[PDB]
Amino acid sequence: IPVIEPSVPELVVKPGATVTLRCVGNGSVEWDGPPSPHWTLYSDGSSSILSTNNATFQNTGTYRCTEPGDPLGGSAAIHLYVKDPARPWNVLAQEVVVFEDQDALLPCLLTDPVLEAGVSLVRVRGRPLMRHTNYSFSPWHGFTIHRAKFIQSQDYQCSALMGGRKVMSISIRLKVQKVIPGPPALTLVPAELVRIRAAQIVCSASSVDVNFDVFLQHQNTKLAIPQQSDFHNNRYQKVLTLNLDVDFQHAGNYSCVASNVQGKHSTSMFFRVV
Amino acid sequence: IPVIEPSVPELVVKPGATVTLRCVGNGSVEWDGPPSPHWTLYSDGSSSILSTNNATFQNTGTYRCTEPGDPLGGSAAIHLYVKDPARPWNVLAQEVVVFEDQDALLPCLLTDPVLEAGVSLVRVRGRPLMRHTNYSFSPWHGFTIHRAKFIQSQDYQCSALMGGRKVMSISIRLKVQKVIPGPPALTLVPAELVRIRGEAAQIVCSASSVDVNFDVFLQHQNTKLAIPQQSDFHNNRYQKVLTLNLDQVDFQHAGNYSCVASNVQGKHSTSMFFRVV
Amino acid sequence: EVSEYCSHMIGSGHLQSLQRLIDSQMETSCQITFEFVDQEQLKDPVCYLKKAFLLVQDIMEDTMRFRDNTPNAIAIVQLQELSLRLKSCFTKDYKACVRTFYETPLQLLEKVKNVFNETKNLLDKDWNIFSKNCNNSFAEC
Amino acid sequence: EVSEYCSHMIGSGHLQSLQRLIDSQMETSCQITFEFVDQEQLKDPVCYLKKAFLLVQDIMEDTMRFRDNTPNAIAIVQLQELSLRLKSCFTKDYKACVRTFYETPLQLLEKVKNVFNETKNLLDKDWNIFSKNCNNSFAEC
Ligand SMILES: *[C@@H]1O[C@H](CO[C@@H]2O[C@@H](C)[C@@H](O)[C@@H](O)[C@@H]2O)[C@@H](O[C@@H]2O[C@H](CO)[C@H](O)[C@H](O[C@]3(C(=O)O)C[C@H](O)[C@@H](NC(C)=O)[C@H]([C@H](O)[C@H](O)CO)O3)[C@H]2O)[C@H](O)[C@H]1NC(C)=O
Ligand SMILES: *[C@@H]1O[C@H](CO[C@@H]2O[C@@H](C)[C@@H](O)[C@@H](O)[C@@H]2O)[C@@H](O[C@@H]2O[C@H](CO)[C@H](O)[C@H](O[C@]3(C(=O)O)C[C@H](O)[C@@H](NC(C)=O)[C@H]([C@H](O)[C@H](O)CO)O3)[C@H]2O)[C@H](O)[C@H]1NC(C)=O
Ligand SMILES: *[C@@H]1O[C@H](CO)[C@@H](O[C@@H]2O[C@H](CO)[C@H](O)[C@H](O[C@]3(C(=O)O)C[C@H](O)[C@@H](NC(C)=O)[C@H]([C@H](O)[C@H](O)CO)O3)[C@H]2O)[C@H](O)[C@H]1NC(C)=O
Ligand SMILES: *[C@@H]1O[C@H](CO)[C@@H](O[C@@H]2O[C@H](CO)[C@H](O)[C@H](O[C@]3(C(=O)O)C[C@H](O)[C@@H](NC(C)=O)[C@H]([C@H](O)[C@H](O)CO)O3)[C@H]2O)[C@H](O)[C@H]1NC(C)=O
Ligand SMILES: *[C@@H]1O[C@H](CO)[C@@H](O[C@@H]2O[C@H](CO)[C@H](O)[C@H](O)[C@H]2O)[C@H](O)[C@H]1NC(C)=O
Ligand SMILES: *[C@@H]1O[C@H](CO)[C@@H](O)[C@H](O)[C@H]1NC(C)=O
Ligand SMILES: *[C@@H]1O[C@H](CO)[C@@H](O)[C@H](O)[C@H]1NC(C)=O
Ligand SMILES: *[C@@H]1O[C@H](CO)[C@@H](O)[C@H](O)[C@H]1NC(C)=O
Repeated sequence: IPVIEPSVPELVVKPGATVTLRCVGNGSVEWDGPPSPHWTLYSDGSSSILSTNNATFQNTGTYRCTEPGDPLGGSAAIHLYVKDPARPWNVLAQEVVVFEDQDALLPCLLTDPVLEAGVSLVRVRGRPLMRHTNYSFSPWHGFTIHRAKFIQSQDYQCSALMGGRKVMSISIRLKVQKVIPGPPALTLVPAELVRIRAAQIVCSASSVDVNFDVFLQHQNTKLAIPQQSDFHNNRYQKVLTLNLDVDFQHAGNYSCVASNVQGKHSTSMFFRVV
Repeated sequence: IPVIEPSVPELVVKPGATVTLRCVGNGSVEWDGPPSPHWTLYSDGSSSILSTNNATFQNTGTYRCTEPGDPLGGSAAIHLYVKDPARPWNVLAQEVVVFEDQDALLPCLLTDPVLEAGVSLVRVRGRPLMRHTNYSFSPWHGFTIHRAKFIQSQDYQCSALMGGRKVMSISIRLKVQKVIPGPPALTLVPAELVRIRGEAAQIVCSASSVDVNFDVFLQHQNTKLAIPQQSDFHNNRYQKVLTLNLDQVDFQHAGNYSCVASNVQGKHSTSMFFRVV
Repeated sequence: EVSEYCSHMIGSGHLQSLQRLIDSQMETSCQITFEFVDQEQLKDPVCYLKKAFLLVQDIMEDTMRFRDNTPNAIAIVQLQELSLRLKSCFTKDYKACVRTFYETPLQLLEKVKNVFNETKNLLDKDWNIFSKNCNNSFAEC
Repeated sequence: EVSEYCSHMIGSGHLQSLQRLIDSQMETSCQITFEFVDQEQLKDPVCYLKKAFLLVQDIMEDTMRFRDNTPNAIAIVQLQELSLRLKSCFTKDYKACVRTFYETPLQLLEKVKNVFNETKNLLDKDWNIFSKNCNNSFAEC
């Protein structure tokens, strides 16, 4: 495992301060951390050095050192705080995407750890968090919304209490996605049919999301049927109803096929004319 | 049928007027009408005469003449209006009782027929009628509320429009009663039951009526059991349920369980059999 | 004559219907004016409910209006029919000794629910409680 | 992200939930204050709905509050999820051009229902209607 000097878990500096992070391994090592300005990098065979003369709030975050080519070597980390009196937040990302019932980390890094007792998570335009929003805060990482829900897909802001006034971070958009298992669930009925030269064929598909197609095709030439669409039991339905008030040219292989961002699904039946 | 003179369907007079109603048939005849003051009665063998010198608003109503010695001979009628400028209403009764879905006549007699174009039925203290109150008016009889409901059991007033101001009759209390068909409806389950001694069993005696005033008890043979009954109001009906729980049955628990319920109508009974193997 | 069935008359089903009606209402800051019995002038629990029961009748007619054939509308009707039956438990007297309120619809509903609930409680303890003359109680107003 | 699935998105089930929510509300004279688009400044049907849809979001959070796990509360949640889905169908650029209202809760509900209903109607005719720039429309305010 590589070794970082200074051997301290974290540093707290003022804007303008000089910071020098040095890492040493057996083989070549490399630093990763916040995409930030004014960093100079010195590297040779066994060691690598990050250094800046003008440390800024954007430099706030965890700096991790690893030795590539050593497998299972592990990493070493150090956290930098640049306590800008004007800028309490270093936002790493303005967009976050997760699925429902996952934790959602909003990566606003606090630039001064003593502020933690007076921080909160809010929405843009001063609106309050959605009802029953389960969340917690870590200085090194930011706010984590626990077991995220679709309803919580909002634009957020990190609030820091400095001299009475609450100072906001830049907005962070959270996308919570419904866990869509696969292609739309099909129901084509009847499975078998045979008539003398009336009949009914209903192609249906249903998913928790609206963004999905469904088509009924005779053979490989799709038919133009207006689809009835309704939302029930927290699910979207899309039904193609074919009415033949029949003949030999109507017989054949009716395939009911529905697609979405997941993929395409298909079910089919046979229609005979005697 | 007896004959009334004057041969007119109705009369309209002022307070103070003299009114004389004469009836004639073959044999004794009799007048009936509003219980009212100042009426003098002259009667003889084939004729009878009502007469007053001081006609008042209370004299307003239908006066019917019948010949009690003729069976099926019929009656003759005439209606009197005494148009008191102060008293538009002659109320015959301050209490009326009917059953649900019956017409309910509130007998406020209008003392002046020209007033009809501007009469209404209202509730006391200025309250408006209940919602969806179907009603109509007849000058000779009063307001009839059609297909009366329990909810309409209220104190009413007859409104007459005279010189801008609405003039009220004395209050009339209407009682609408729920039609209780018969004894409480029973549901005893299970109809059949058989258990092994030591096992468990349950017998629930239940009864339900629109009214709360009804008893229900469950009896083993003819010796009634002491079971605490749960009582609740649901689906606009009162329920009273006796629940028998025997966690540890035996041979003496077997027998003729009768579920019987009573009310002012009568008593209803249903039963089942319990076997122990 | 005041029955022994003065209890068993206000069922739990009645209270559930009220609760569902309350739970269905939108939580809003709007206030409505209505006449109701003053707790200050009537600290007496038995005489408070007596005066309250008379007043809830007008409340349900004037304020608690719902669309025809809706679940809440049906509930109100039943509560009104319930109150007619309850008349034979409350002995007659004579107005006044009451005050104007200005509260949210939910708060008004809570008052009415409290009236029905406590009346059921008291009748369960003794069904002949509300057959007392509160003319003396109605004097100190 | 606008798509051909802008239709089929506002189902009749949504409108039923709204109607049931409306039908459950007590008819009261109380008025509530809220911010909403002025029909006078926006006679344009397409640009009216555009401005309204944004405002309905704040209405459902601030005003349309119901007890947890009640049928109405669930209905509101669904309408809110619906509105998230209806996003990316409405193109928008830079508040204001609106007026304060003082109406009954039922009237507010009718406005919101009308917003959802008419939006469904238009999207059925053409799903790409609300992708027009109303910056010019928002000028005359
Ligand atoms: C420490 O860093 C300062 C900031 O450098 C910038 O900010 C960091 C976070 C990075 O984004 C980096 O890439 C940037 O260059 C050094 O620059 C001086 O710092 C001030 C703020 O403290 C300001 O940024 C100065 O730049 C200007 C500018 O934005 O160009 C100079 C302009 O003349 C001036 N406006 C006009 C029209 O005159 C603006 C405005 O004053 C601000 O934009 C609004 O207040 O500032 C920048 O030169 C700083 O030199 C360095 N200290 C050292 C090396 O000792
Ligand atoms: C026609 O009848 C009038 C009323 O006859 C009485 O009233 C009817 C309804 C029956 O109850 C009957 O049994 C009664 O005898 C004759 O006299 C006067 O008419 C008015 C009309 O309504 C009234 O009935 C008179 O009684 C009062 C009154 O209202 O004037 C009752 C009052 O309480 C009383 N005091 C008041 C007005 O404050 C007054 C007098 O002041 C009393 O002396 C009280 O000290 O009397 C009733 O006497 C009427 O005379 C007769 N017509 C003819 C031509 O005979
Ligand atoms: C109604 O129409 C559809 C569409 O024509 C029919 O589906 C066809 O049925 C076939 C049954 O043997 C195959 O499932 C076929 O799918 C393919 C494929 O995905 O490519 C067709 C290929 O020709 C076939 N390849 C070979 C070499 O035979 C391929 C193959 O089975 C797999 O690669 C092996 O795993 O399958 C499909 O298009 C319906 O059957 C028809 N009737 C009914 C009643 O549904
Ligand atoms: C033991 O349980 C049985 C059922 O498991 C009960 O039977 C029925 O109970 C009814 C009361 O709830 C009646 O008493 C009914 O009486 C009869 C009868 O016993 O014969 C029914 C007969 O149908 C009827 N005769 C006809 C027309 O067939 C007969 C008759 O009308 C007169 O009642 C005779 O005087 O009445 C009965 O079958 C028992 O009640 C219950 N207890 C006992 C002690 O048997
Ligand atoms: C919020 O998320 C928490 C995830 O760590 C979760 O944790 C639980 O907290 C409970 C109190 O709310 C309780 O004390 C548990 O033993 C603990 O595991 C918590 O359940 C979540 N909150 C809600 C309301 O679901
Ligand atoms: C350093 O790496 C070399 C080459 O893999 C290896 O031979 C040597 O043993 C390593 N030394 C230590 C101290 O890990
Ligand atoms: C007496 O009454 C009888 C009824 O049977 C009738 O036929 C007859 O004409 C009457 N006579 C007189 C004088 O009224
Ligand atoms: C009112 O009475 C008329 C009489 O026929 C009847 O048609 C109507 O249904 C009644 N009640 C209603 C529905 O208002």
